[PDB]
Amino acid sequence: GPSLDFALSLLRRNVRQVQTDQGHFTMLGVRDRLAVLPRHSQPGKTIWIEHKLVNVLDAVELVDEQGVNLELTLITLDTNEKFRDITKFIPENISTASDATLVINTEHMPSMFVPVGDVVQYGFLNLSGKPTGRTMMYNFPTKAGQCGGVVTSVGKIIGIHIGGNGRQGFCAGLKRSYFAS
Ligand SMILES: C=CC(=O)N(C)Cc1nc(C(F)(F)F)cs1
Repeated sequence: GPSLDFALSLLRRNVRQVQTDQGHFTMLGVRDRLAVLPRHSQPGKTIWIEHKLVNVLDAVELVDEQGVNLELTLITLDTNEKFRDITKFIPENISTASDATLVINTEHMPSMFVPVGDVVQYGFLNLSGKPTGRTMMYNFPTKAGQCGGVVTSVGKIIGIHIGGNGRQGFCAGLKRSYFAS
């Protein structure tokens, strides 16, 4: 319905398949040449995007005001093309949701929509040994959720999927200010 309408349009214009030395990832293009990945993707000076070799001009691993990992990396891409600006769909404060859909798009798992349901505040999480902040939690029963993914609800882009415990999945929450200016 309306939730999936928004998720499909987001896929089309803003969710891309990428590959780093660490594997296959879902990338969210945010605006202009700015995109976001889960930190574990560890982008290098070049990245493969939809089968094309692209230079990474800048990469920033985001931390909070204590320097605690947020498990998000912002990259600026060496390209002329511009992503549709979706920042107005990213809430000012990290937001929970009902009836959320996780959008995964990699070469090996293309255009995959997973109903996850309720997305609940969780906060501090030790993610494979790395203390992490600002997480949310949802049902996601896989041990292979290591490719990122965009958490969406009706008209809102709320998180980047970062990992899980085989029963629940966890996202880094998105706030508009991470992408400002
Ligand atoms: C790293 C991509 C990812 O997230 N993987 C492989 C876990 C998932 N598996 C499914 C399936 F095929 F069981 F439905 C949906 S997401």
